[PDB]
Amino acid sequence: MLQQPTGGYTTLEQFAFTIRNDGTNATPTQFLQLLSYEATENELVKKTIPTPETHLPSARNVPGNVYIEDAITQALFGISAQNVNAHGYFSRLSALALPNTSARLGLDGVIYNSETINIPFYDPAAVANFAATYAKLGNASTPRYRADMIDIYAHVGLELAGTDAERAAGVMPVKRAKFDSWEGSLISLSRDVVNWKILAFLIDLCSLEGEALRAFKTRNRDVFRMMLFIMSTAVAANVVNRKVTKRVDRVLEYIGVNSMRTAGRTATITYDLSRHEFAAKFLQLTFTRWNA
Amino acid sequence: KIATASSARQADVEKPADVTFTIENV
Amino acid sequence: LSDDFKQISDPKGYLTYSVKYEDQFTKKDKLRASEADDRIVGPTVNLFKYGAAVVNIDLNRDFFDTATGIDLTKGIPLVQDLLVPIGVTAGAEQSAEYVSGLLMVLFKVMTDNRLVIVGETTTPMSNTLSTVVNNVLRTTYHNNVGVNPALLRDFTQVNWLNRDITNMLQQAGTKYGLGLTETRLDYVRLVKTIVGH
Amino acid sequence: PALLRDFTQVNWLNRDITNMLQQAGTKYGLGLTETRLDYVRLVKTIVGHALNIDHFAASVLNINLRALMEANVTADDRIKALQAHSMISTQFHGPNQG
Amino acid sequence: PALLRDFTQVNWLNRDITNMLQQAGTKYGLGLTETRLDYVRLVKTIVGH
Amino acid sequence: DDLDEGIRMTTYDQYLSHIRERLHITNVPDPIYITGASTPDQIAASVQATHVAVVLYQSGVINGPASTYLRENEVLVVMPDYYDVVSRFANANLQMNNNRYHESVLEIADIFDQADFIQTSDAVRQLRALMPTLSTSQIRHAIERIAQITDVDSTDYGKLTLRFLGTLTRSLKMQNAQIRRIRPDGTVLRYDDQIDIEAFRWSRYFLDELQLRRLSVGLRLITNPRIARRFNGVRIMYLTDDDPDPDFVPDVPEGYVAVQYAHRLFSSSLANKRNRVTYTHPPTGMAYPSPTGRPHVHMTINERAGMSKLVADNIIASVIKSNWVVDILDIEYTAEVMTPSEGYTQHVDAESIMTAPKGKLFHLQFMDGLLRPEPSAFDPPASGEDMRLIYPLQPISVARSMRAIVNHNEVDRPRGAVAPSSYEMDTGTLSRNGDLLYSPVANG
Amino acid sequence: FVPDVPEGYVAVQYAHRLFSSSLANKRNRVTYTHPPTGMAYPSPTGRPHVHMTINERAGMSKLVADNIIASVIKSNWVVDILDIEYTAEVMTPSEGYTQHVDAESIMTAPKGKLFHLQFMDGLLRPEPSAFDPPASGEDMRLIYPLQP
Amino acid sequence: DDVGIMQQKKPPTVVQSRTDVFNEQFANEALHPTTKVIFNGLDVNTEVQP
Repeated sequence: MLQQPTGGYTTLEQFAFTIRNDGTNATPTQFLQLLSYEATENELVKKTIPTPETHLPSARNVPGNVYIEDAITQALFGISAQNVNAHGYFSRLSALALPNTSARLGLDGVIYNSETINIPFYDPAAVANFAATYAKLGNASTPRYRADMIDIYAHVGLELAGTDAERAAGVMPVKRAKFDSWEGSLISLSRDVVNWKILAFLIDLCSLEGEALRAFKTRNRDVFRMMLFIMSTAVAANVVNRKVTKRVDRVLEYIGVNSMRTAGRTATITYDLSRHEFAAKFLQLTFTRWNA
Repeated sequence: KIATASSARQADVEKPADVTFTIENV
Repeated sequence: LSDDFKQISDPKGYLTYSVKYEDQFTKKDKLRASEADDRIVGPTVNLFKYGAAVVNIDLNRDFFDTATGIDLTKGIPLVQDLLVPIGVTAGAEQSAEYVSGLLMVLFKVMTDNRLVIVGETTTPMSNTLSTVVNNVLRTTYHNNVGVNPALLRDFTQVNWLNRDITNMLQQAGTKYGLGLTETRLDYVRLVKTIVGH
Repeated sequence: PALLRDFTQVNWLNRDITNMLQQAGTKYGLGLTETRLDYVRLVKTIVGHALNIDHFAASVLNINLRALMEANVTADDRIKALQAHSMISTQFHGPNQG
Repeated sequence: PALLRDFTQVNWLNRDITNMLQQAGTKYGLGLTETRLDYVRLVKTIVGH
Repeated sequence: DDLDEGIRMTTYDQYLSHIRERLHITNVPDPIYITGASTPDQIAASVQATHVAVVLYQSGVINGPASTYLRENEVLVVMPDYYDVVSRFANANLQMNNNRYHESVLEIADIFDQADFIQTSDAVRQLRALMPTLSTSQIRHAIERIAQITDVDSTDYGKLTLRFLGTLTRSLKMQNAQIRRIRPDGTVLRYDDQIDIEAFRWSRYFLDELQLRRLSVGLRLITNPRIARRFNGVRIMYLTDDDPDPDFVPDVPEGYVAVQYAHRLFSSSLANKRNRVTYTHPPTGMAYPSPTGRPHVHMTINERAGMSKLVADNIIASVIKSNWVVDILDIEYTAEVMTPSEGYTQHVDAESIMTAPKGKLFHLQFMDGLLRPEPSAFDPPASGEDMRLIYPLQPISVARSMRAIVNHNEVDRPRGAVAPSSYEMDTGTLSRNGDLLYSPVANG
Repeated sequence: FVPDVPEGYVAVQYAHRLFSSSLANKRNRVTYTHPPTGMAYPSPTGRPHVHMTINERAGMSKLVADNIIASVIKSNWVVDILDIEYTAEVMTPSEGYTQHVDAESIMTAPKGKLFHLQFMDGLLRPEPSAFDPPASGEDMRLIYPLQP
Repeated sequence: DDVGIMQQKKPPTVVQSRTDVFNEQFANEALHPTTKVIFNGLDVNTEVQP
């Protein structure tokens, strides 16, 4: 077992998030520095997020070791993720939510039912806190519990493109992102993010309280912004290149506006409707936690 | 062409022990 | 001499892997193992070939034969006419057959008087093998290697499988091995020396 | 010729080719390689292969691929072309627009 | 009629029969109920059905 | 208190069948009875005398220091019967309760320190629990059958063949039987090493040593979860076929109300000039003649045996129209796990699931649709909806070592893909005595 | 009898833009996007209670029409097709229904076609005997008048 | 992740054919997945675009 650092597991260098920028390693924040926005006539107002359902998927026993980290990251950032809403994994996550479970969350992000001492794992109280919310990813597809797939993206845009004044105001002009870019920059970035050990991020997001959680939110705001960026490219209506002075600038219109696009395209990853449900639910939970 | 499925299972070979007349060591 | 045992080479187990394949999946690249490495790793790679939809662990139908009365065509052992109603024919596909199956399995195990004798065995030169295989191999090994997923390492063209199997095999707590091994009973005689494989 | 290394029975050739290949400024490679376009899809994934081929043809083939890759033609486009060629209020249905 | 229980599709009848059969004073049974083995042969002699 | 913690106790019948003869055979005084005036020191002297940690219970309420001694030392009290057990103990804390206990198998080996007289384990008890209670003739039939399988001429075994009385069959039952000298009165004598031979001491179930050794391994095999591929119970719920995993069990939705099936819940009734099979909700008491418009019910059917075709059809119609979830527990089934290309060769209409004889073994099939490839972008939209009724109540892929041996992309794992367990590859060592061992985990 | 639209249903004008093919879990389902919330519903089973109004069936995809009837059945949609003209006949319970109209034809006929719907006046229908066992099955009506 | 080129095996496709009035019954309902569909002529996307 790994004891959680007072700053959270993300303080550990083992869980550091990084993205190649035209193939060289870089912190997400300094990729976000390359981003630039051209505002348009439309506006994003942020409606309040409906509070997530109290209900959890039944903590049913399942054979095998669920790979929950890869499931979430693939559902959010992977190329053509499949079976994103298959219930079993999440039932196991709910089993992690239980007060005295034998289940463990390995730092691999695999969920083990047995207490396998050879494999290091996150502190059970912390994963209980994390699963207690995130198992609700399990009812992403049930009609009773589907998250808004449209309005939530306002928040995404606000947390990505939004200037501190706009984030205070809660409204921003709908924006067209752009950055000097290499071939396949959005796919490569998405690959760089899908490899992230995000369970440390979410576990810290749930278990941490007071000053520690706030310092975590400031230290990690750019990470969350990179995740939001990958999602936004997945849902942006249109993505193109612009040749300028022998440099291609990638352009994504528009940030904060979910187009509900489902057909795959070269430029970016793509959400099938099931992926859309999943991401919407994930955003509901994650923003509900981030804004508190 | 139609998509198809097929099975397999590992084969038995448990023969009765061979009766050699040669020997390995003095 | 009394025939107390049943000397046999290349023993069959109680459990065997079964495998269902979706034949439409096929890797484009053709992996080219050395002939030696295919001699060892072959039956494994052939069985857990790309496209294997599921790999189950069943009781070996070859061992728990119809001669024991066991049928194994379903998921479970099933023996007819053991636990039955009296005064009426037992119904077909009766559930109690499962229990009878277990009895006949238990019984058949209880009476396994098999005594392994070494079968034909190869001794590859180290250079003839890929190093990953050579680390597992222990000088000799039976020409009828069975199958083991541990052999898939650096051989399956499925990336995640290789990564996972490599992880488990690089854990200190699990060490795959194949072929002749240093038993405590080495050099003990009983008309012939005992050895471990 | 880079393949001739430790294979040609001509000594001086091997020595010279080995020199050029051991220079930092030149690195022979063959087969599948990590392109920036890896995992990009276009019905099928794009991949890179270091092929033995003249750089002009390599360049043209790369150009053609990127040309296809950037086109973003969709069903909406063809549906629109059909609508232009149809009596004014025809309706088209079928493929997802994208 | 005791056999009718939970087999008759007539509701009140099944309710009434269930109620009687659940009273302490009455208990249906469909024997064999009592074996008696011999003292020497040790095989059953007189059974009560 | 943990379920393992408490006061261990067993019925006298178990003690007689299993503990007593072993005590007799080890030449130790019979364990003391515990009246209400029994000091912990006496129980200690008894336990050290018998080397067994067992005390019979006689009469009276047992005082609390004795109880704390029995609990701290895990001594096994033997009881005449389970009626009013709490009345037999003093309750300084009143924590003890007749409903507050934990039934569980306790191997004789955890009691006796002498390995010589202990041949089996809990596994035999579990396997017996699987067996239907057998009449002596059914036992004889089993034995004659096994004899048939192993090519034994079992003719006249268990039978007196008298010239004038004819053949007479005696019971072949003799569980836990021992060889014992009898007094000429016919009554049994306790085993005596002084006169009786050593072989008659303990009978070892009349099996050869080697047969016992093997019987152990077989018992481990029989009770392995992977072999346990005969499943009980099927949820019936009208749902779309979304989940690839065969072992999927839909959760009951938050608003649903549990209702045990009972014949009484369904009735004939008038409703709009028809004699509809009305259902009355046990909570509200409300009657519902139409299968449509019924409250969300999670109905449990422990036994279908009396159920009319009308009621079963109405229950299914409620599953479909009122969105009922109906767990049928009576069902036993084998479960083939199909892969998408092979489809579903066998079919089960709702009627047959609702009316099949009890004790027959259903053979359900379940798709593992994880290996279904993506549709073409230009495949025509499906206006319709594929639906599914039958689901397992328990995991079905118990035998499954691996799953989805294909790449998602080229490098990503497909969701629900299953790597082989490390244990399948561990091939450790022989023990100091020759038993198989896994490799040490940590180095120490 | 014209059934009332149950409370909580949302009025939604039909328009061609509400329906489209889209990917959803390895199939190209006829997705419906609900104009208030904006949410897409790939399947007929989960959709919000909708009081859809179809002023004109012209140009409608047949797949979409199958989808709408499917949502009528599975999502309990109430769809009102104003384009349709029909003569009616009131059958007595004794003469029964001699004709039936498929929802498929209601959905796919050209405007100007004159459907002939029949209806039972079940007032004089016989009452069942008090001891006759219930029959299985349930009569259902899918098409309704908008007017007396 | 890749699109299937070979003809895929599919669930059996029962065509419900709803009319103005009908008598719904669910005796001998299939338990396996099934594609209920309402209209007979769903091969509507005829015009192939090269």
